[PDB]
Amino acid sequence: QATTTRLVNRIWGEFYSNEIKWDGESLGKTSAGEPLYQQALVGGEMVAVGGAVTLEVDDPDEMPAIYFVEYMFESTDHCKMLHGRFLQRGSMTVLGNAANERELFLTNECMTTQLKDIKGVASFEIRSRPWGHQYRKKNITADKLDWARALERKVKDLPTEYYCKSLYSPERGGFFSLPLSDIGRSSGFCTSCKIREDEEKRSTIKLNVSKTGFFINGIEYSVEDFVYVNPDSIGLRAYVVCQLLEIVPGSFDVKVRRFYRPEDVSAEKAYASDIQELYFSQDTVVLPPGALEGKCEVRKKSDMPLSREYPISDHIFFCDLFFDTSKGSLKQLEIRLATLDIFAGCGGLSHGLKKAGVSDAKWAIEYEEPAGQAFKQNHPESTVFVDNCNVILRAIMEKGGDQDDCVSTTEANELAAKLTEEQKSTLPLPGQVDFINGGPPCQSWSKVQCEMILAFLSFADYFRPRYFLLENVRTFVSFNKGQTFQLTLASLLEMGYQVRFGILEAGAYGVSQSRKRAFIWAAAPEEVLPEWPEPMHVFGVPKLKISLSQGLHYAAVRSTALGAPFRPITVRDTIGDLPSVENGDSRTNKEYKEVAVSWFQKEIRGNTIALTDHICKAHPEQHRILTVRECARSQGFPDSYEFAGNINHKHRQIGNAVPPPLAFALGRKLKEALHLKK
Ligand SMILES: Nc1ncnc2c1ncn2[C@@H]1O[C@H](CSCC[C@H](N)C(=O)O)[C@@H](O)[C@H]1O
Ligand SMILES: [Zn+2]
Repeated sequence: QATTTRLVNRIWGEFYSNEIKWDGESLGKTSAGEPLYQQALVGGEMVAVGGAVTLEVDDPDEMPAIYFVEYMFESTDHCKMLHGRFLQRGSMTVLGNAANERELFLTNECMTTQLKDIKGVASFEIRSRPWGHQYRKKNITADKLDWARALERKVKDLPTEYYCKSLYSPERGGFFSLPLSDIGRSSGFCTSCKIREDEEKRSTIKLNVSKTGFFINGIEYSVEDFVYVNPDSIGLRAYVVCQLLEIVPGSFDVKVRRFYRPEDVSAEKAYASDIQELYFSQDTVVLPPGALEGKCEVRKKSDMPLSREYPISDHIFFCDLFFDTSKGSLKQLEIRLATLDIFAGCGGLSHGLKKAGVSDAKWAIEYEEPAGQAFKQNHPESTVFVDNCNVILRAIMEKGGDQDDCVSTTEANELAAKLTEEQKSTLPLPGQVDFINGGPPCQSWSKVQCEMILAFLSFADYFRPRYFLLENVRTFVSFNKGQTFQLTLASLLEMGYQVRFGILEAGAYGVSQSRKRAFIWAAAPEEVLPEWPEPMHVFGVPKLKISLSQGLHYAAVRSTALGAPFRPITVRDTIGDLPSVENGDSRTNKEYKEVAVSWFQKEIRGNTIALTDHICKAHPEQHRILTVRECARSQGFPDSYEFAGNINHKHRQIGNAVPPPLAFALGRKLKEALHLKK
């Protein structure tokens, strides 16, 4: 019941069916003076820079490993050394059983060994297909050829042939573009080895002889600077902000001053105060240099960026007053991309992306009328298509003259035949979309090929956008024993993408409700993959762990339970300002009763004066359930947002949306990635 292209259907169905010498002269010498060579002959086989060799290791049942050579040289001992980077097999990576048999992945670990211990030379090549939708058809033809010859080698029992496409980084959990310009140089300077030695050099305390500054965790810590200190170190809260006063005689300790946050005095004091408020103190304490977690900046109330964004992304505080703990009271002293939001919903994600300045929703797809109406009301310029995705994809396939490249049922064709001329003419075309985002719903192969999934994959395959965003609930990496996640990664890699995945928590970005969302980024090989945003608010949630292969694990972002630069947001900061109502109220347009007091209410009330959607069905103090506007505030929806349909449709839109601050942070990261362009 799902219209999918040939490639995705084929992949999913295939998965679900079940004497030593040198050559030439030396080219130069290494740093130590050892002459390096280029070509060698051993046992009738030829070894050259850029090839792949096999080594001998224990467990003879496992077939020998593959090493991509980097450089070979001759030492004064008169031996023959060769240095090679490991080529990880696809079956041992996160993909698992769904990985390609002939696929290898580059790694960052390299080792040197004697040449006499190699088993032999294996064929190896690197493929760099041009990127674009127009070449797409041609590509599959080549793939068909790749299906034949190798199969012939299976019949003739010839040795297999491998290839490499992308570099695997389990520490970042991503497949990235091969650094071609920094590989295969044959100069004795391995980039991975230099990176590893630089990393090993760091993470060690540097005892600077100058009594002005030092180095910690690869950062420079100077005198008269503001630092963060873990409250547990000081004999859930935020980072204790201090000022580095002096260093006294793993050999020096730091004596620092102190600042007191408004939440320390009383809850009510912070309930009516800013988020960058601090109090001076005369308390000085001595700590080891390993208790510092970052750098802050405390400024005056005379020069500010005047960009009061939400959520806050820069570490900056201010303090113009004094304090005294003894008394107990404080005293005075060109890049926007056209996008298509499949499964648009109420439009929260699209609103956040557009607010971030990287997206403008020129198209959308919706299943239910009220959600499409809400999207149209909030996004007037978005051409919302209120219909099922199968018929819409079939229509664009027919318009593009590729009706033979889609597995569509009769119902999809007959429903697509009823579209008018205007609807057909307003459809997009390949080459006009540079961004595709949306989260498909989630819920022997014949019963799984009708799932709402693979529709997004077919859309991405047909359009081939520059960037690709996918999102689901936190259990997307555990559905069907994780098979669907592996298959999605395999399909995205087969298309020729750089992909990455990560679990994010919405409770550490300015939202009072905890929510875990799994995101997958994909990009073209010529573009830079965006980085994950950094949390700034504390929340009682452990590290976000994704189960990889070989027992390894990867975390998208650092934990925030230990501390964060900003205090958490509670319930009173969200719904403590709206006027009270009675049970079963059914009035839409009201007026505000009280002025904004808390920081969150001040930020979210904006300039509007007309309260809307304060409707509840038939709360710690009132004997009634939360209203629609209360839920919208709890999810970070600004009051200016508009809805549609009845109350049940509004609640369903609320419960299936994405917090706008999270989308804003992701869009800011994407904007940074776009600006950081080669
Ligand atoms: N076949 C289909 N085509 C389009 N939308 C569909 C669909 N099946 C379900 N939907 C809708 O897709 C939504 C799933 S949740 C998606 C929310 C959206 N990403 C947002 O940011 O708000 C629901 O509104 C659901 O009704
Ligand atoms: Zn090296």
